[PDB]
Amino acid sequence: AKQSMKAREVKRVALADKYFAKRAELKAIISDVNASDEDRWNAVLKLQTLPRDSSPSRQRNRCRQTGRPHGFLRKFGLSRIKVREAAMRGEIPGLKKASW
Amino acid sequence: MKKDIHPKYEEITASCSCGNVMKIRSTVGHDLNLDVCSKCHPFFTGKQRDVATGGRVDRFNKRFNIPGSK
Repeated sequence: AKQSMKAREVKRVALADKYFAKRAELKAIISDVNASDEDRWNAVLKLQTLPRDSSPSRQRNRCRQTGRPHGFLRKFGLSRIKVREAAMRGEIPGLKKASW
Repeated sequence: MKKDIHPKYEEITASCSCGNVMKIRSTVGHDLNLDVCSKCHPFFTGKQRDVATGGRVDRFNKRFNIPGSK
């Protein structure tokens, strides 16, 4: 994809780790799971506007070589079209044609 | 009232005091008085905080100690 789409993906994940690993449990304690009779103490609801583009949900994984935005395979870290080219040369170890 | 216009009027006259049990009376049917709407919805019901049906045992702060040896 465009070099900007590859650039967007790096900034989202670097901030996902920075903010959202920390601010996951502001979500967890205060809003969802353990808000149950511990109230919903209304800090978080205000807070989370500057985090907006750092949600772990607002990433789609999408290929750490070619940057294809679809068809990904998280089992390898690659995607359809390019994965097979590596499998063809035998650089994905143990991988070969499937017969049953 | 010629004789051959045949009413069923012995039956229609008969059995004349009917109960609330037998045939409801005119003392039943105004009872649900008026047709009611209340526009103070849930979350207008003073609920600024919400909680699910059931599961209310053991509520305290424990920060995610739920895995059995992860």
